[PDB]
Amino acid sequence: NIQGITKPAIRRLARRGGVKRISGLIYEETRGVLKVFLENVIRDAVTYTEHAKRKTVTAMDVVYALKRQGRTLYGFGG
Amino acid sequence: LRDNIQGITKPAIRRLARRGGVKRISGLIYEETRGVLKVFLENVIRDAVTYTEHAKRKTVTAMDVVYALKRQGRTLYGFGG
Amino acid sequence: RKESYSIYVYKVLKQVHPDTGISSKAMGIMNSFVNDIFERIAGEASRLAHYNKRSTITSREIQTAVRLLLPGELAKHAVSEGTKAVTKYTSA
Amino acid sequence: RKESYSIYVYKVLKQVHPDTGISSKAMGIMNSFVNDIFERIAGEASRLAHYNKRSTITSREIQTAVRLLLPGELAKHAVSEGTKAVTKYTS
Amino acid sequence: VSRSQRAGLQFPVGRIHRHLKSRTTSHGRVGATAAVYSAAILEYLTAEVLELAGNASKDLKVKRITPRHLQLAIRGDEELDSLIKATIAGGGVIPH
Amino acid sequence: KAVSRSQRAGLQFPVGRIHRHLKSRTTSHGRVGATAAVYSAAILEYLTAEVLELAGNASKDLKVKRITPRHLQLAIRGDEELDSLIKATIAGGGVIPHIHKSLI
Amino acid sequence: PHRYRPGTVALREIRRYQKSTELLIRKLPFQRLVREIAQDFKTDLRFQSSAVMALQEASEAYLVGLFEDTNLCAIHAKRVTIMPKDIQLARRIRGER
Amino acid sequence: PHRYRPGTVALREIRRYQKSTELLIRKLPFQRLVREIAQDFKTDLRFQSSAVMALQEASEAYLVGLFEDTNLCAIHAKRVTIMPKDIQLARRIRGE
DNA sequence: CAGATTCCATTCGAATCCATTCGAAAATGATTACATTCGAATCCATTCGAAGATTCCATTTGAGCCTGCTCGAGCAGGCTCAAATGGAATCTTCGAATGGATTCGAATGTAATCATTTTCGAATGGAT
DNA sequence: ATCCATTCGAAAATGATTACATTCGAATCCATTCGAAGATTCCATTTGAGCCTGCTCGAGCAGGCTCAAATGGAATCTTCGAATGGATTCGAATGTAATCATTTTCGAATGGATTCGAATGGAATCTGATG
Repeated sequence: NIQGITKPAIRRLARRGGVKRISGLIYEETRGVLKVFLENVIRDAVTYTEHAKRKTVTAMDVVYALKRQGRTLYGFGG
Repeated sequence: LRDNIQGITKPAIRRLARRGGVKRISGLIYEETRGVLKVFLENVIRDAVTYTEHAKRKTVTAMDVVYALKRQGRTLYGFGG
Repeated sequence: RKESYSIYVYKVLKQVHPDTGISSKAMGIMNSFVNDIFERIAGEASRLAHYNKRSTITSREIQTAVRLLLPGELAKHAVSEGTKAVTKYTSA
Repeated sequence: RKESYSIYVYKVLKQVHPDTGISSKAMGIMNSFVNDIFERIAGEASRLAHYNKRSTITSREIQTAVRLLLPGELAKHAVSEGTKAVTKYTS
Repeated sequence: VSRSQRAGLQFPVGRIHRHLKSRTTSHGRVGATAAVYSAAILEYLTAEVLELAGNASKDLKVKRITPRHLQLAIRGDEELDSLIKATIAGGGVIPH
Repeated sequence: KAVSRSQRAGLQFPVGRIHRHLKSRTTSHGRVGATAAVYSAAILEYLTAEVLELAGNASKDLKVKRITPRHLQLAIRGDEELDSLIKATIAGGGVIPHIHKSLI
Repeated sequence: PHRYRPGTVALREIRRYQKSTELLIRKLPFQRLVREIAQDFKTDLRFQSSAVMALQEASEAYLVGLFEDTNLCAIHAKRVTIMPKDIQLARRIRGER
Repeated sequence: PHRYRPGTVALREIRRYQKSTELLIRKLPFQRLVREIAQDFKTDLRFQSSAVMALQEASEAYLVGLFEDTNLCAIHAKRVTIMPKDIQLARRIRGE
């Protein structure tokens, strides 16, 4: 399912970042980095969900997990 | 007191670089090091003096420095806590 | 029921820019910003009170928390505004 | 008079290594370490209690707060030790 | 004769007093002029941010305010950039 | 007679003092259970024992009888989890020797 | 036939994707990836739409910042092409490695 | 006359200063610098000795870490000499 | 072959561990309320299935712009030595500043009774 | 054309005023640590100057490899619609944490006796550099 983050999507993100030329081995590295970040955040989101004896992951769990990580986000209830 | 930043000599910077693991050093590194040291010291001393002034005192203690360092994100173990 | 800072943000906006509106998403962002700053100031004031072996929180704690948290040239104006408000409150 | 964690640190050390001593500066470092970890756990537990609109603090809050801020196998082993201690205490 | 009107503000003083009283450890008291100071600080910061965003909107020839304007205003000021390091959902990036 | 709570739990760190310390950090109206202290004491004792064991091994390597901050730094920075947890500065530790291969 | 030199369309794409504010990863693949990752921690989970939206926004911001730092590292070594070593150096200096 | 090729004594000092634990700056010049810097915030201050020593320890640790990052940046560009560009890039990536 | 670094011997001096007096605080026992847990009753809001026009994506080809390797010149940092300098270190005195006690006097919380004030319903004409 | 930002009406929290009761933190005095200012030496550390070598920079070639364009065609998006699953609220009945009053066990500060690492004094290898 990590192969559904295609090559044009990475090209678009790199273009918005300011990159002019891209190598050919960048895509696997980017996929690994994204997977690590996502796992780190979802672990804490699920911990927050489990403490409250719920079965649904809400937006507030994600907001709290991000604020814990040091990546505060504005516009989603906090 | 004037031009006291020149007491951070060139041998001292060379020793800090050696402990950092540096084999060769350019000739213009020393002024950059002095500038960065001055900026760091200014920030920390400003916060420490604020902490001292709040308590209606005239002596700067070790705990004000420890609290300021924890504020900047540079916790230090050994002088209190 | 659910309390928020929408009415006061709208009042301030009508005070500064009398001809401009604001959408919903910008309002949500402003609410988040206000909550964040308030929590920061309150935490710092509690720590300051703890360090000095006090129990009451006064305007000195708030002034020192503002001085510690806000960058320069933003602390001067905030301190002046707070001092003016407190003096006007006491005199009246 | 002031409080410190020196007695218990020395007891644990004599439990682990029965023929190795400690100096006086290492004692200060251990004191600072213990105080830091305690303050972290207490703050996280207070926030967790606040989120769910409850006033009391229980071992559930402490267990969840340990599951955060503790990495890897440290969290598993710490949770095991705490659960064993509580189970022994209540009985 | 409300406290906010006596101090000359728009943000609430009673509500902020109630909020401050609930974050003061155990057996902790809160003065009556801490609320006034806090309200003044919050109102000042809000007015500054709104003024910058409205100036940007007037530059862009629109009437309302969108998260794009807030991101443009915050990223263009050194002090506001230093104070606010969060993510504005819907702003993008500043061209460079 | 009287039996201490740490003896019932089977620990060395104090349960009563930690309970008294926890009760002082609860915001406004806040109660603290009696089994939060047991959990906290167990956690602190476990972490202390782990760090002390690693430091004692590091000291034993160098044929020295006592523990100094140098051994604390060597023990902490050689473990991945302890390095990740503790990011503070140890006054008297120095740096771990390491020279790049390109410089040699 | 008309052709373009390599390097101008790249600048056009840079301007186009820096002037906008939309999202750049498609939604269904990201949703599937998020669910698959989260199934390792607990089985039979449910999500809200806002949770997935927050995760997507955070991920995109993180990747864009990382690519800016990578470009700085590539320029340092007298190149215009970014390689994996630049990503590794940026992540090592930042504190993630 | 006996001479050493350029680069051997450098490795000897690297090992010597990485094996030890003491401080590397003189104490009197640093204390004078601290007092002069603090002169600008409040006149007629007093300092404990522990305050000065804490400041010295923090400063030394900061500089050593910065030099490690600078060496990484210098190795990236296929060099063994460190220059101001490496310091600037290292401080820029760390968000300083 | 001349320099530098790792081993063992010996006496010394700074440093840790054990012993004592006693205050600050922890454990026991009743008595109260306060907060958390255990059943129903709506009723939103997440998951699953279907249809399809279209727009993103994947594959192949051609070629020229970017990167990598070799070579020569020069230039800027390392190494050695003599002369001078400013830190360390060991007392002496003095004076500026905390920190603890005992009264007071300013200021906050608690309890009732109003008299506001903000949040929840639709309703439209207006920037995008 | 279409989505949405500002108004209008009511009702249930919830601030605002008056009157104590009492924590709590200003105002003066007194001790003592503690930091600042002087004075006098060795001796180790810093500062220039000369010499020479190795590392950095720039140029001419060659091979590698990323980008731009055209053709299928596939799979994300939008709309519709049941089935039902799980958060959320409202009551009684419990579980347990707080608050006094005693009694005594425990940990903090001050003294005193080994003892174990911190400077010398060497000897034995290890290694580097020119031949």
